[PDB]
Amino acid sequence: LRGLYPPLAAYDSGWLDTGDGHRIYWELSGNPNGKPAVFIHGGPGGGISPHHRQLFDPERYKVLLFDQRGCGRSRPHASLDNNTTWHLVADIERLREMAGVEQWLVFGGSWGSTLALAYAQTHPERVSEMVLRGIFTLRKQRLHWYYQDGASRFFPEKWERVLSILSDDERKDVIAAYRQRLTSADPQVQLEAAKLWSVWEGETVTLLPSRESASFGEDDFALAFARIENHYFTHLGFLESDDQLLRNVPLIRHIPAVIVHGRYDMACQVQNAWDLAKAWPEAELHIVEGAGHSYDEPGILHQLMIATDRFAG
Ligand SMILES: CNCC(=O)c1nnc(C(C)(C)C)o1
Repeated sequence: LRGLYPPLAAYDSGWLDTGDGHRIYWELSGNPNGKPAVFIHGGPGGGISPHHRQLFDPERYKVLLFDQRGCGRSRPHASLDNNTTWHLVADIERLREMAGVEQWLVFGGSWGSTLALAYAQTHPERVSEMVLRGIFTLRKQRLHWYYQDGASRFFPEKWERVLSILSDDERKDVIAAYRQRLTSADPQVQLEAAKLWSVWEGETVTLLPSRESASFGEDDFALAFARIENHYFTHLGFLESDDQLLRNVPLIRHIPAVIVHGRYDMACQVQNAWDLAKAWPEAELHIVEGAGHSYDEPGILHQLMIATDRFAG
């Protein structure tokens, strides 16, 4: 099974001012002359990690990675002002011009696949190929499954904790209920809800439980992760339609793509990958048996490495 390339430092980085109150962190890694690529992290509000650099051949790829508005090293931290899908799409173009790339490969998993599609459908001309994982299209059915009733039936003992702070009436709409707490004037109230919401996801993203899931509880990370995720979901990803992303696939069918999705991905159901593949015949679909949601699930990682090497030779 293929694994990550060895660790390496970014050869350059900085902060880009959006002009509307955001200074977003970015970093360039790999080969300054290599094939251009951009990494879209998940969440939203997930942030990048040094390991994401190791997802591409160090000598064949010029990888630009960045923290989306409000998370990671991007300032202001946990900010919900001017934080929408369309601003992020704008930011990607901005970052593209700066790095001086004419066209690049878009790599994105989970929310990253969502923003990748929105971006690709908005600027088809700028995408050479796409490597998508754990498809998430933001349909209400997708949000209901993960935050109202669905995954809850596979992890009832964990879902009981998420509901613990809610009154019986609030339980009918968990997203809305958490939205109030996450936007409370009391930071202690915000953090309590933020931790619960983040750990729920941290513990259901892998096939088997891992200690790693506890890092989703760190105050600063949890706070921005929850606020931003909940923000985007509260507004249905800022899409015109429930199925806008599937409805506009015609605009990118001509683009080479690979779709990797764990059979037992509990955050995003395989159904999403199947629906996408049905509308996108050209795309190469890979349903990884025995795998969960996370990019580092042995079987999912294997297909991603093979996918990136393939597009680079
Ligand atoms: C509903 N939130 C799922 C999501 O977009 C997400 N959370 N973590 C990830 C990565 C696997 C990309 C780290 O994606």
